[PDB]
Amino acid sequence: RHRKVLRDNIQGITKPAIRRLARRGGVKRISGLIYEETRGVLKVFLENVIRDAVTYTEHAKRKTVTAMDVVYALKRQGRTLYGFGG
Amino acid sequence: VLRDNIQGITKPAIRRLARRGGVKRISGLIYEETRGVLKVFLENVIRDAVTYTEHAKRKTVTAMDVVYALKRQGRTLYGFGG
Amino acid sequence: AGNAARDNKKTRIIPRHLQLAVRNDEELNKLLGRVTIAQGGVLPNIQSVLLPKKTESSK
Amino acid sequence: AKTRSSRAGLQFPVGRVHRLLRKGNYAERVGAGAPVYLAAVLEYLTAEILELAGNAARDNKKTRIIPRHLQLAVRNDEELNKLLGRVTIAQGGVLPNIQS
Amino acid sequence: GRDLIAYEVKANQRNIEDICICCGSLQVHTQHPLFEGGICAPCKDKFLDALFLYDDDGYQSYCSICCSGETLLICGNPDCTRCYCFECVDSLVGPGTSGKVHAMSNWVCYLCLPSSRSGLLQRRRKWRSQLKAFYDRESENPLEMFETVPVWRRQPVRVLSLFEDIKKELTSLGFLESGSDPGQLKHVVDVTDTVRKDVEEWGPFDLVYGATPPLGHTCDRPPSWYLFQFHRLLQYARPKPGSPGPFFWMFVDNLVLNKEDLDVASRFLEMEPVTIPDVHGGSLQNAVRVWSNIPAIRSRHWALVSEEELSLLAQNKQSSKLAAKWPTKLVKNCFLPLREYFKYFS
Amino acid sequence: KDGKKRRKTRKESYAIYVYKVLKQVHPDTGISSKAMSIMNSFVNDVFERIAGEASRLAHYNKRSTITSREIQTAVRLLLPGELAKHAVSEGTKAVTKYTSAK
Amino acid sequence: KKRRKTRKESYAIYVYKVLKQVHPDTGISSKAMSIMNSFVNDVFERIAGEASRLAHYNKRSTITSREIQTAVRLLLPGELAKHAVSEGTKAVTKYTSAK
Amino acid sequence: VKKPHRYRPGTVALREIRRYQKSTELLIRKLPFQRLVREIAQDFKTDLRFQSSAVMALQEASEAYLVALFEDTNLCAIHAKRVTIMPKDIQLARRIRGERA
Amino acid sequence: RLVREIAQDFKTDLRFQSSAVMALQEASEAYLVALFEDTNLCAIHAKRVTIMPKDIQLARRIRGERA
Ligand SMILES: [Zn+2]
Ligand SMILES: [Zn+2]
Ligand SMILES: [Zn+2]
Repeated sequence: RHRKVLRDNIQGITKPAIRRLARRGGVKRISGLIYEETRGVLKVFLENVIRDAVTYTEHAKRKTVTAMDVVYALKRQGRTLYGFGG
Repeated sequence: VLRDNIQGITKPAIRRLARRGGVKRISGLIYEETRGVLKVFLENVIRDAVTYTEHAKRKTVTAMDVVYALKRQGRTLYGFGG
Repeated sequence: AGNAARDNKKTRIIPRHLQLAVRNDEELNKLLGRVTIAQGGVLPNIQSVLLPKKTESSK
Repeated sequence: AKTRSSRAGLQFPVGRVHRLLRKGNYAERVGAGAPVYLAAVLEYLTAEILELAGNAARDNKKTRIIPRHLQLAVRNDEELNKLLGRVTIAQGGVLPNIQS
Repeated sequence: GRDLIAYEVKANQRNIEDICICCGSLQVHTQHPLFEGGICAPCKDKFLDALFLYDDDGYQSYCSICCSGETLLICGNPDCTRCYCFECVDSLVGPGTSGKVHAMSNWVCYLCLPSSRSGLLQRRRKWRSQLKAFYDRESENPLEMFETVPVWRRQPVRVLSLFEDIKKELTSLGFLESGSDPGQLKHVVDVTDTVRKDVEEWGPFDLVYGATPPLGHTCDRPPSWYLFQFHRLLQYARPKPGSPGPFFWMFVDNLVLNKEDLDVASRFLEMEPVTIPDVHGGSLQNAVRVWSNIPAIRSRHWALVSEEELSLLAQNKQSSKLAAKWPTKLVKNCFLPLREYFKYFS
Repeated sequence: KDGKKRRKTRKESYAIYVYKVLKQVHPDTGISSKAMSIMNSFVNDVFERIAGEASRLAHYNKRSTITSREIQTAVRLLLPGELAKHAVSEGTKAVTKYTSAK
Repeated sequence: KKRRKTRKESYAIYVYKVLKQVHPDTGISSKAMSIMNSFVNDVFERIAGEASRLAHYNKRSTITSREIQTAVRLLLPGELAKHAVSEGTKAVTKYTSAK
Repeated sequence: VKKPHRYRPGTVALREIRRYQKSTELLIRKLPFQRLVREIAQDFKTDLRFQSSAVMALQEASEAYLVALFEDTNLCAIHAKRVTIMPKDIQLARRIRGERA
Repeated sequence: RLVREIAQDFKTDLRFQSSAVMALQEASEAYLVALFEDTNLCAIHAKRVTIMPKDIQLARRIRGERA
């Protein structure tokens, strides 16, 4: 209805963003084909976490995804996040 | 006698386990390395497996203590608990 | 497991059949990834670089 | 009126730990010594991380513990790193460790 | 500028050929293939590419007329595959009609209606031959183009399935009528003793389908046999040269032929294969190569799909062979452009 | 005086207790609210770990009571190395103080 | 034997009947039977613990078929979750409006 | 002319490694990451609504996950006698972690 | 004998069941076979076929078990 379908936002993850995330990771030299693979892996990771979190929102009979549903979705995947309420 | 049971794990035993693991060629320094790692993998289980036996006030380490010590470390083993 | 038993010419499911049944399926392997089945073994899957080249030169 | 926190010489609330054990559907009954023992364990695990975070703050010439100080306090000690190996601390970054 | 192209014709008294009906542009390279009017060069290039591209989600990935991504509606009569955007309908026939069209799934599209004059749309007589000329001028590749079959001059499809049954698929796809068995599909398991006289006796064929065995190697016969017999009976079933009759074919390989047999098949069928991957359940599932002369089938292959990953999947599937169903659903979709050629049974 | 303008449910925390422990180990060091949320989530996380481990230790021996012994075995399982060897001494000292404080 | 009387429950007599409904002539060993018993107990404790967390998150002291439904939608991956939710819903609807 | 000073490819690289290992701010831009989260969420449920703290928690977790993945990717690159990470290294890291499922 | 000698350190005078030692052996051999699978992948990635202690250290460092 009144919702334009967002598209091509995987290219919103820019090349210097993956460059800076490789600088924090300690990487000295990055090849040209890193960036598509990194976008793909980040997309699959967000697919898994949002697939859990939207189901936590579904069972709560809401329409708003909270930070607590993100912390539950990550603590279920064995990645316990702090600073947002356990 | 009371020190060389880590060498009771022999060279053909690690050879057969690496053949099952699909390893074509093994260097001569693998056998000292793996005996280390396996030993650590026993300790992290048995330190837990004795501890359940501590809490149950028993002296026998049952198969259920091994299944619970592996389930605690995310290595759930099947076919030993009823 | 009944399909894996029928492939192996056996009318009784052994834990090798449960091992081949779970690990060949991708959703059951995702479900039982961090799960060891006793007396299973592993999948007969050999990498394509450790085999000798059984080919013939075209020239 | 003497609270169970100062009765055991502890700081964490014995009563809150007691009602969170009774609320969390852990067992049918909850012992009297169990929230005292668990409040003592949580107080020791809090005091060790606050000691290491205060030392990391003093090294950084700061009198406020930021989440970078908790990151450096947990990751530098190996037993706390083994305790929190699958735990991400927000606003933390990583260790300044460069390969040789 | 989409409400202006409905103003340049009525008021300025201009020719539809002198305005790009796609993006509203004033610059016209050529004449539009389906309807009377002009198309700017980038939209022209993209429009040709869009037809080649095949989408699992809908009949057309991008819009037919203007080649937009979103605002896709489905054709009412189930025997038609045309899909148009909401902005084309609003711009051309009038505002607030696209919503009405999308609101029902049984709204007769522009090509199925008796009169093709909606108010700002003009049809072309014998358009497919003009369409072939359109491909000939710029598409740089003369892809196999059989005359389109009108709805009024429509024939019951005569199907010859070799080595694999598709009656379930075509029935689900609406090519074969259920409940009544006049025998418009003949499944023939063994064809070693088929002769031209037999095919002539079986009635004239319009579509001959063949496919390789499933991954469990059910039969102990080399897979090239299916290809070679498919070619032979295919040539037998081709209509007499100098006759306006449609003849479609499709041979489908579920990675059971090596690169030698693959080049052989590509040479006889005189085109490169079409590799189709299936929906990822984490990494990769299965893939299939397809030869055919059916429109928008060659562009179905996805450049992202690598050869080495395909070889690994093939060797993990051949040796493991857990599932042994012919992937009917994988090759089910590829017949979808054929919908405008034969009658559909809902 | 103004009072009870916006009825909001009082979400419990451990913030004032972590503040007390920090003033006991560092008499002049402060702490931000973000790090305070991290320490609150840490106390909740380790509380859930030791309570769930003690619940499994109670269920395994067919006992429906969690005493200090189940918490002690949960601490000996969860805390690696010297952390268990000091936390068990601290907890036993606290239970000995609590039993004989009358 | 009145002091030697302790019957441990299992799932052998049920997994055997499900096997005879799926493969009417294929048998099964006792080691594979214990592996299927441990599998049923594992998945039982997974869905029960996950549904208990999903009840405790929403401050509800009751587990119904909705918590088990969303726990199946979380724990089982891919189409397996969809088929398990379909089978569970069909069995509950058949159970409620029966004799 | 030898006036414009230019560095080596092993100086500014190590300088920015030391710069971005000592920093704690977010490295992915917030609004494109938010649009990516909304786009990925549109496939599961329509007409969703995110709290800002939820998107910040997702961004913290995803950047920490990618930094850990590039650490194992760097170890896989050094093990093959190289200083250049390649998609082989990311595939090997996600294979040894057990995330090819 | 290896399991008994490792168990001598944590407590004196244990007793084991046969099923417990067999369960330890099943889990330990499965762990080592998975470890040699990742070891073989690390050996193939360095353009070699022979595994080395570098490969076992790399596989355990990517599994996050170096503690
Ligand atoms: Zn245009
Ligand atoms: Zn139509
Ligand atoms: Zn359009």
